[PDB]
Amino acid sequence: SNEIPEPLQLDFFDRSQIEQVIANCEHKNRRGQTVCNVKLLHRVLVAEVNALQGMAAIGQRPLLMEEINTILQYVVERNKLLQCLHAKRHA
Amino acid sequence: ADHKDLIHDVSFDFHGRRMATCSSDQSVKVWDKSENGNWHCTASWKTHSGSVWRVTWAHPEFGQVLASCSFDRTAAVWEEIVGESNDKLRGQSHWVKRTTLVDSRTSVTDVKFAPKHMGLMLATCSADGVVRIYEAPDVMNLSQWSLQHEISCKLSCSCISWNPSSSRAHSPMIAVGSDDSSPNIMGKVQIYEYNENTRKYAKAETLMSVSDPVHDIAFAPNLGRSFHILAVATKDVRIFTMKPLRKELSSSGGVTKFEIHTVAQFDNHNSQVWRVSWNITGTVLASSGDDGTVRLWKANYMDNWKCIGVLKGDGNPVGNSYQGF
Amino acid sequence: MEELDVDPAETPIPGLGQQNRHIGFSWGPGDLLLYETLYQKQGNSETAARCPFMYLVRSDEDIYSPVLRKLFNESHSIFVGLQKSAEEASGKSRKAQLVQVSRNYRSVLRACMEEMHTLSESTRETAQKYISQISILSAMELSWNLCEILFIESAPAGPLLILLLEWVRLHVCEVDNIVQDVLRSEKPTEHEKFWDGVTGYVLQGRMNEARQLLAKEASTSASARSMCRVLDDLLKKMPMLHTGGTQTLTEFELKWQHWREECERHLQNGTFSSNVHMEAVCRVLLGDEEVLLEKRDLMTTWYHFLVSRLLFKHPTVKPTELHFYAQSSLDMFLAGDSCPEPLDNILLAAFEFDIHQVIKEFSIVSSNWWFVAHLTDLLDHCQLFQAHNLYFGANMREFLLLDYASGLFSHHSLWQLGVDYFDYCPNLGREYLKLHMERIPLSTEKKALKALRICEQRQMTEQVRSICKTMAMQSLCNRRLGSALSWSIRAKDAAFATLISDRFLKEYCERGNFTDLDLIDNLGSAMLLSDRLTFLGKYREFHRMYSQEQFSEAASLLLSLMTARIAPCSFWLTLLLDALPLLEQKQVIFSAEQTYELMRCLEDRMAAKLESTSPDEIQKQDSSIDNTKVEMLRLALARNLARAIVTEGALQE
Amino acid sequence: DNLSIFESYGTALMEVVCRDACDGHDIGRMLALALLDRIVSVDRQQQWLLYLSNSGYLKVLVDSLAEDDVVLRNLLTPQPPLLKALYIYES
Amino acid sequence: ESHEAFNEWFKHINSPPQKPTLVGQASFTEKVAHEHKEKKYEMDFGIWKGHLDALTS
Amino acid sequence: MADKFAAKFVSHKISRTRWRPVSASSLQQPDVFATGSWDNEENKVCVWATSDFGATSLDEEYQGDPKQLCDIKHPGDVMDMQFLDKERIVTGSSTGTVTIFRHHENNQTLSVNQRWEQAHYHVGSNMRAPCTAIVCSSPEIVSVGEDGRINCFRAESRDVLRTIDDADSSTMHGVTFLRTTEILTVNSVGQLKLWDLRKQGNDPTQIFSVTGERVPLHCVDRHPNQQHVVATGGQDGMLCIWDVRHGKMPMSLLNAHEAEMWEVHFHPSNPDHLFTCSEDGSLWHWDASADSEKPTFLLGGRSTFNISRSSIAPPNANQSLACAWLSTDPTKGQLEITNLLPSSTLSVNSLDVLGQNLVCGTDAEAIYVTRRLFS
Repeated sequence: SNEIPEPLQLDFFDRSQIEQVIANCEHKNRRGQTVCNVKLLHRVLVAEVNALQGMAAIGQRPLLMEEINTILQYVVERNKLLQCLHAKRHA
Repeated sequence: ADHKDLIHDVSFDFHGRRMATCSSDQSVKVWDKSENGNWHCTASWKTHSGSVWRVTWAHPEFGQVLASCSFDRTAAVWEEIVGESNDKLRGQSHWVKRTTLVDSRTSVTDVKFAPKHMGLMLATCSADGVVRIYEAPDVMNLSQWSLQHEISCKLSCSCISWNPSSSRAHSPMIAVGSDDSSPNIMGKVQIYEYNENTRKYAKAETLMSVSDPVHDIAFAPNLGRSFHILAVATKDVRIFTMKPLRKELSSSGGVTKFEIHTVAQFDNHNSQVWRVSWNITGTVLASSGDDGTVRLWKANYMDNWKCIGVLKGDGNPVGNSYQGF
Repeated sequence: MEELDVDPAETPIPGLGQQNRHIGFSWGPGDLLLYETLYQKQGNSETAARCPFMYLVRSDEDIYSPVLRKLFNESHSIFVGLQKSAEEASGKSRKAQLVQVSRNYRSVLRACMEEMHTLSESTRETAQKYISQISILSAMELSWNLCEILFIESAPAGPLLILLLEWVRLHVCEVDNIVQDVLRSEKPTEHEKFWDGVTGYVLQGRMNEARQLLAKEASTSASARSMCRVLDDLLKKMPMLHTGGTQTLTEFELKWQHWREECERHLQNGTFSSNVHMEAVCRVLLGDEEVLLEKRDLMTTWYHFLVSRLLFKHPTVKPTELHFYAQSSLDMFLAGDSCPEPLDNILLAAFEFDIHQVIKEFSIVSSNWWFVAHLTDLLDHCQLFQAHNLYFGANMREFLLLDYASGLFSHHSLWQLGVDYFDYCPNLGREYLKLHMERIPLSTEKKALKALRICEQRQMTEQVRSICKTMAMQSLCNRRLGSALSWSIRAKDAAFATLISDRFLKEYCERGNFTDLDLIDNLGSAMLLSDRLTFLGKYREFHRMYSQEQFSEAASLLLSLMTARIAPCSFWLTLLLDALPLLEQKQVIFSAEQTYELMRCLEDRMAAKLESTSPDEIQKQDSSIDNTKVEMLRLALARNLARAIVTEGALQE
Repeated sequence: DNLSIFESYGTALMEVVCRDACDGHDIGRMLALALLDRIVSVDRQQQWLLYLSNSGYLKVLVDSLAEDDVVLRNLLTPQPPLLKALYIYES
Repeated sequence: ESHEAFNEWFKHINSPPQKPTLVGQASFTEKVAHEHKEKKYEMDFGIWKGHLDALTS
Repeated sequence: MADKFAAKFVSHKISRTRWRPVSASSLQQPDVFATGSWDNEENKVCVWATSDFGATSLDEEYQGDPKQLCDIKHPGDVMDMQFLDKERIVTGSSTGTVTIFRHHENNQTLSVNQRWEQAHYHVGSNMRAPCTAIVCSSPEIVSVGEDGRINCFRAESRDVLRTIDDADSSTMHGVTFLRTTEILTVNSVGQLKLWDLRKQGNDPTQIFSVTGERVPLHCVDRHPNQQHVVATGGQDGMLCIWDVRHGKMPMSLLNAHEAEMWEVHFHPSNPDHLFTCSEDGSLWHWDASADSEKPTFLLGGRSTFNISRSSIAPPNANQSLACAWLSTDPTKGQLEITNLLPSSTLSVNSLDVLGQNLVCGTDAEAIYVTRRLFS
C-alpha cells in the first residue's frame, strides 16, 4: 500500500495551530515514538477551547464534542497505520 | 500657584501621547502631545485636599481614566466624559470622579493598575502597611470596584509593583518595598503571589539583604525567560536575578524555589537613590538619586551592568560621545 | 570584546548648571523624552500652556539626517535581497553573491557621498557636519573593501596585491592633482613636484603614463635620456605571473630578484645612476625605509606605507607576516610626533584578524548598527566563527536587528522595517513585534490594517484580539457604532456584541426602527454566537414572515424563542407583545396541543415577568396598563380557544 | 542498448553518479568507479566525457589534489592514521 | 456522440440526488444550523437538477 | 447573473464603485458599496448592497442583483472619491464642490456632512480647476487638480486647511501617499513630482522623470508593503519600479503593455497581488512583488520564477544580481502579468480590490465583481 490519512477540516480551529501544539505536546510513549496520549490530548483540547469565550457555544457543545472525537479517531488511525510498518520491516 | 512651586507626580498615557502633573497645590494639570508637536495644557482642576501624591492612568484600552492619591486617606477616580461625539463638533470633555476609595487612615503611598491580559485590577497601598486589591465585576460601570483582596504588610507600604504574566501557567504576584529604615529590620521587600490552588495570594518570597528605606522597585518584562530581574533604588543600586526552579503543584504561591542572586550593585550616586526605570524591554537602566544625578546602564557581552552615562540635575550633564574604541 | 563604558546619549544642557532642577524622561517606542521637573529645588516653573522644554533624546541620531534615510532604505532593500539568497546555497555561489553585493553596497555608499558632496558644496555652515559624515563613510568603505578582499574573496598571493593597489588608488587621488599642478608650471621638468608626480604614478601602477612622462624628460635632458630609457626598459620587463596551467610563485620571486639584480647592475654601470632622482628611485625599488619615510608626504598614510613596503620587498605576502609588516609600518609611520588614531587602531585590529575585538570596536565607534549588522551578516555567511554568540543574549544579529528596528519604529513609516528584519528570527521576533505593537499609539486605521495582515501571515490571534478591541472602543468613543461593530466581529467577542446589542434594543425602543438593518440581515451562522443578535435576527425574521403571513412558522419561531427565554426584562415586554396577531387570527390551522403550549408559555412568562420585576412584586411603570392589555388579550384568547377547540372537534367529523 | 538507455537518462543520471563519486563514501566511490570503468570500456559516444568536461568537475577534482597533498603530508608522520585516506587518493 | 452523452447522463443520474441533511433537532441552534443546511441544499440541488435535466433532455 | 463574477447592469455610466470598507473586517466579507454616476442624467451618489451568490446561513440567499439603498444628487460630474471612513465618503465635483457625505447603514440615506463649494485654484491667475485626484489619510484628506495646486482638508473643516500653491500649471493624473505627511503624483508627461505638505508655495517642490524610456504617466500608487516602492502606469503601458522617497531616476523601466494604463491597484490583503485594466477592455492578474509566481508575457526586465532552498545541485558558483542603479534598461522589478481576460466589454476605466474581493466598472454601464482565481 501507500496509504495516507484523510486531512482534518477543523471549523472552530486553525489546523496549523493544532499541529503546532501537537508537535509541542507529543511525548515519548513506551512503543518507541513521541506521541501524545489520547486522554491528555482531549482534555488539553477541552481546556484550550474553554480558555476563550463561552457565550453561546453552550448550544454547540455537541459539535465541539464530535469534532474532538473525530480528531481522536484521526490520531487513532494514524497510530493504526503506524504500528504495521516496523513489523513489516522485521518480516 | 499650581504646579509652579513643586511637582509631586507626572504621568503619561500608554504608548505615550498624553501627560499630566499633580502637585502639593491640590490641583491637577493634564497636557496633551499634539501629533503635530508641542505640549498643550488641555485641562486642570482640583481633585483632593492634601498634597496630591500620585496619578496613574487606566489603559487606553479602558478609557481615559485618572487615579489620584494624596495626603487625604482617600483615592479619587476621575473619568474623561466626552461632551459631544459622532462627527460634527466634539463637546467639552469633562472629568467625573467615578469613586474615591477612602480606604486609608494614613498616607496613601501608591496606586497602580494591573496588567490587562488577566483582566484589569487596581492596587492601593497605604502607609498603614496594608494593600487593597479591587477589580471591577461590572464591565460597564466606571464607578464599580469590588475589593478582592487586602494584605497586611506588617511594614509601612512605600512602593508596590505587579508581576508580569505571559504564560499559560504563570500566575501574577506583587513586590513591595518599604520606606522603613530601622537598622534592626532585615529585608524591606516582600513578595506575595496569587496561590491559585487556594485561589488566593500566598506569600511567595521575602528577601533579606535589605535594610534601606525603599524608594523604587522595577520588574523585568516577563517575555519567554523563566528567570526574572529586579532593580531597586532606595539609597543604592541593587539588581537581582531570580530563576524559578520548581514549585509544589498545590503550594505554588506559598513555597517558591527561586535561585536568587544579588547580581548588580552600584553605590555610586552617593545620595538617596530614588528611582529606577527600565527600557520597554527592561534592558537599559536609568537610576536617579537624591543628589540630582541619573546614571544610565547597559549590560555587556557578559550581561554585566554598567553606567553608560551620568546626567546632573544639579549640574551640567556629561557630554555625548560616539567615538570610543 | 572588552568592557564598554560610555557617557550620556544627548547634548548636556547648560541651564541644568544654571537652575539645579530635577530631570524626568519618558520611554517611548524608539525615543526617550526628556523634560525639566521641579525637584532638588522648589518654585519658579514654566507651566501655563507649554513645557519649559521637551527634548527628544535619541542615541540613533543618524536616522534623522536627510540622505541617511536614503542609505537605510536602500540598505534594508539590499538586505532583503541578501537574505532571500542566503537561505539556499553555500560555497562558490555564496562567495560570488557576497563579493558582488559588497560592490553593490559600496556603490550605494559612494553614490550617497556624491549627493552629500552636492549638499556640502551648497551649504557651508553644515559643510562641517557633511565633511565629518564624508570622512566616517569613507572609512566605512575603506574597511569595507579591506575586509571584503581579505576574507570574502580570500584570494591567493598575486591578485591580492593588485586589488590592494586598486583600493589604495581609489582612496588616494592626490597624484592626479599633483600632476595637474605640475603641468600648470611653466617648466614641468624643473618642477620639484614633477618627480613626485612621477613617483605617484609608479606607485599607483601607472607605468604607461610614467614612461610617457619619462619620454618627455629624456627628450628634454640629453644626459638623463639614457637614464630614462633604462628605467623604461626595466618597467617594461617587470616580472609578472607565470602560469603553465597553474600560477608559479617560485619563478615569480626568482625573476623579481633577477630584475632587482639588473637594476643594481644598471646603476653600477651608470646608465641608471648619477642623478639624485634616479638613485632614489633605484633605492626605493630595492626597498629603502628611510627614503620612504622621507617621502612620507607622497604616501601620507601608513597603509600606503605598508603596501609600498610589500610591493617593493615582499610582493608575495602571507597573513603570517602581514601582521609583522603592519606593525613595522605603523611604528615607522608613527615614529614622529604623530599620535595614534581610532581608525588606525581599527585597521590594526583588522590586520590582527580578531573578529571579537573588531566587532567590539565597530559597535563602539558606529553611532548605529546598519554597518555593523551588515559586516556581521557577511562574516556570518563567511562562517569564520567557532559557534560564538553574544553570550549576553541571542546572537549579534538579533541584537542589532532589535536596536535598529526600534530606532526605525520611532518613525511613522519606518516601523515596517523591523517586521522584515525579524522575518528571519526563528522564535523571538514574534515577541519583539508584540512589545513594539503595544508600544505604538495607533491613530491610523490603514496602518492598523497593514499590521493586521502582518499578524495574519503568522497567525497571532491574541494581538489581533487586543487591537480590535482597542479600535472598537475608539469607534464607540467617536460613536462610530458600525466601526466598533466591525472591530468586534474581528475580535470574535460576543460580550461586546451583546453589550452594544443592548444599545440596539433600547434605541429600537426609543425610535421604532431597525438599526444597521442591512448589516443585521446578512451575518450568517455567527448569530449562533450572540444571543442578543440572535434576538435581533429572529425579530426581523418575524417581522418579515408575518408580513407575508406565514403564521405557522411565526408561531414556531416564537415558541422556540420563549422556551429559549430570550431578551432582558425590559424586552420580555416585547416578547409578550408579539402574540397579538396570533390572537387576531380569525382562522387558525394550529393543533389543540399547539394552543396548549402557546398559552402554557403565555402565563408562564406572565408569572416569570411578575417575578423578574421583583421576586414577590412588580415595579415597572409599564405593567399596570400592560396588565390590562393582558386581561383583554387573554379574553380574546380564550374565546378563540373555544373557537379553535370546536373547530378541531368538528375536524374529527 | 544499455548505453542508449544511459544517454536517455542523460544529464541527471551522470550528474548523480559524478556527485556520488566526488563526495560519496569510500565503498560507494569504489562501486561508482568500477561502474564507470566498465561503462567507458564499451562506450564509443563519449557523452560522459563531454558532460564532465562541460561541468568543470575536473576543476574541483584537480583542486582536491591540493588537499590530497596536505593529508598525505600528515600521513608520512610516525603513527599514520587509518589507510582510508590512502584508499581515497588511490581511487 | 450519442454514446458519450449517454455515459455522461448515466453517471449523472446514478449520482444520488442532493440531500437536505436534517436530523431531529433538540436545540434552537440546531434548527438554525438546519436552516443553513437547507439553504445550501436548495441551491446545490437546484443547480445540480438543472444541469441534470439539461443533460437528459 | 454570475459566472465567476457578479455582472450588474444598471444602465448608468459607471464612474465610481468603491467598497464601503468591509474587507479585512468583521467575520463577514464585503457586501456594501458606494456608487458614483458620471455623464448620467442624475449625476448621483448612491449606496448599494450586494448579496452573496446562492444561499448561505441566515442571509436571505440570492443569486445576484445588488440593489440601491439610497441615492442623492451630486452637481456636475462625479470624478474622484475616497472613503474617509465607512460612514463618510469624500467626492469631487466639476463645479468645484467637494462633498463629504455621512451615509447611513441604519436608515439607508446619505446626508451632506460637509461641502466645500470653493477649492483648488492655481496661483498666478487664480483660475478654478476641477479636483483631479483625491486620497484620504484619516484625518487628513489630500486633493489635487489640473490647476497644479494641492489642498489638504480635514473632515470637519470648511476652509482650505493647507494649500500648496503653484505658478506652473500642470495636469496630473493620479496621486498616492509616500508617507503620512508626503504625497506623490503622476503627470501627463511621465513626471513624478513631490511636495512637502508642511512646506507651501509656488513652483513644484521637486520634479522627477522617467529616464531613457519616456511615456506619460496616468496612475500612481505606493506599494502597501513599501510606500517608498511606487508603481506608475502610463500611456504606452510601460511599468516603472521605484524605490523612491527622495529619488529622481527610475531603477526599473519595463515596456509591458501597448495600451494606456487606466489604473492598477495592489490587493490590500495580498499586496503580492496586483490587478490591472487597459483601455481596450482587457484585464491582467499580477502575482509578484520582487519575486515571481505567475508568468508574464509582455513585461520587460530579466529573470522569471524563484530559486528553491535546499542545495541538491552540482557544485556551482552563482552570482548576485548586478547594480540596477548603474543602468537605465529593463531589469529586475518583475511583478508578472497573466491575461486572465482579454477585452470582453466596453472600455474598463475603474477597478478596485478590497481584501480578496474585486469590483470594476465599464463604459457599458456594467459592474463586474470577482472573488476567485487569486484567493
